[PDB]
Amino acid sequence: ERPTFYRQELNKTIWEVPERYQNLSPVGSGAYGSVCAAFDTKTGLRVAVKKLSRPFQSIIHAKRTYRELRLLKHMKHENVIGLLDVFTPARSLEEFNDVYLVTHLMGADLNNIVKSQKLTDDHVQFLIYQILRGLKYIHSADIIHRDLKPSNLAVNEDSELKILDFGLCTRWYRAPEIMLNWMHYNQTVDIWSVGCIMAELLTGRTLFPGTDHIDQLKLILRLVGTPGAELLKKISSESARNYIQSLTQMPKMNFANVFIGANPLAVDLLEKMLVLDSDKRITAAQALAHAYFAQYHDPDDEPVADPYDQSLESRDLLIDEWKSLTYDEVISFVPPP
Ligand SMILES: C[S@](=O)c1ccc(-c2nc(-c3ccc(F)cc3)c(-c3ccncc3)[nH]2)cc1
Ligand SMILES: CCCCCCCCO[C@@H]1O[C@H](CO)[C@@H](O)[C@H](O)[C@H]1O
Ligand SMILES: CCCCCCCCO[C@@H]1O[C@H](CO)[C@@H](O)[C@H](O)[C@H]1O
Repeated sequence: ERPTFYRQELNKTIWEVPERYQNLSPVGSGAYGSVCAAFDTKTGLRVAVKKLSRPFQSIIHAKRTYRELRLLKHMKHENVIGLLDVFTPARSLEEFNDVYLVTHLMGADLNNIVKSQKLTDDHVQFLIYQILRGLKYIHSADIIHRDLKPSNLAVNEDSELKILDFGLCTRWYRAPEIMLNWMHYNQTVDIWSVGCIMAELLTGRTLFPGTDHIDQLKLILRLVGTPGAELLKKISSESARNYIQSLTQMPKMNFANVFIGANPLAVDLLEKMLVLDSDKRITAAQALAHAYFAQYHDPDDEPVADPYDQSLESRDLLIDEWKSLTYDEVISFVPPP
């Protein structure tokens, strides 16, 4: 049984949606497509509905539409954006051209909730605990976020937090190896970001507000020191090793004299997150077991994902192949409990 759809002009196109979604009100448009807030009469929930723009305009658009859908369908965790619904007005493949995605309405990001204020230690424990819990899940699926920052973090007024992959509402939270276009990366690029987020929550200041790419690097090296010999050993590029070999060696500052007054557990966790050598950074699961999170840690409700086959989305296919693939993802969607 199909729901009854209704047609309505919004953000300069005809939106066509099930009647369960009421009171459509645009929150944003862009090249990606646009979004309305709505009330979902069926669940009683305030929801965001995204209408993809030009989803099947080209191979690249089609490919991306398929990845976005597939990723959304696989993310099922309290601290990660998930899918409430996916729908198309289309009744067959032959007429399939629009894709709408539904999730909880999110009216505020982490910036919007903290507003450059120091938070209490307890409040930072809660926020960070959740980021890390979502990241354990995400990383267990063999995914690296790669651009974790306060704008990619949805936080309601109960400080309940979800990781996003789009700015809801800088380069300051990026791992130094991402800033340096390092060919390889591990999941601890995201742990670096968490450390930057956590420092700023504690202190009320951006940790490394560089004015540009190199000023950013200088600020980082100042806190965490220049590469040691173990780290230099693992540099492939002759130009990167010759650059480093020519730096005046600086020592890693004492984080106790940077985070004056902070809980000593908080300083300890930060020392473990903000190691230059990414092989040396704490992992999410490890950070979740750290004493800093004693009050929130439950080793039995820190769930993992089935690894996520990213090969199916990096194929080189034809428009109408990606579109039928995407159409099957729509048809197969099972609403969550
Ligand atoms: C690339 S651009 O900066 C961009 C901006 C916003 C969004 C954007 N996408 C969504 C959104 C909506 C429904 C979904 F199912 C998935 C994502 C939202 C959203 C979700 C919940 N409440 C408010 C807004 N914002 C996507 C891309
Ligand atoms: C759905 C929210 C879960 C977070 C998973 C985010 C996965 C993001 O994955 C990232 O996407 C970028 C392009 O936007 C790529 O350039 C990066 O290489 C990639 O790591
Ligand atoms: C001058 C500033 C240099 C920044 C040093 C970045 C060190 C990051 O750490 C490196 O991460 C790589 C993945 O990117 C791994 O392959 C390396 O083994 C690891 O040491």
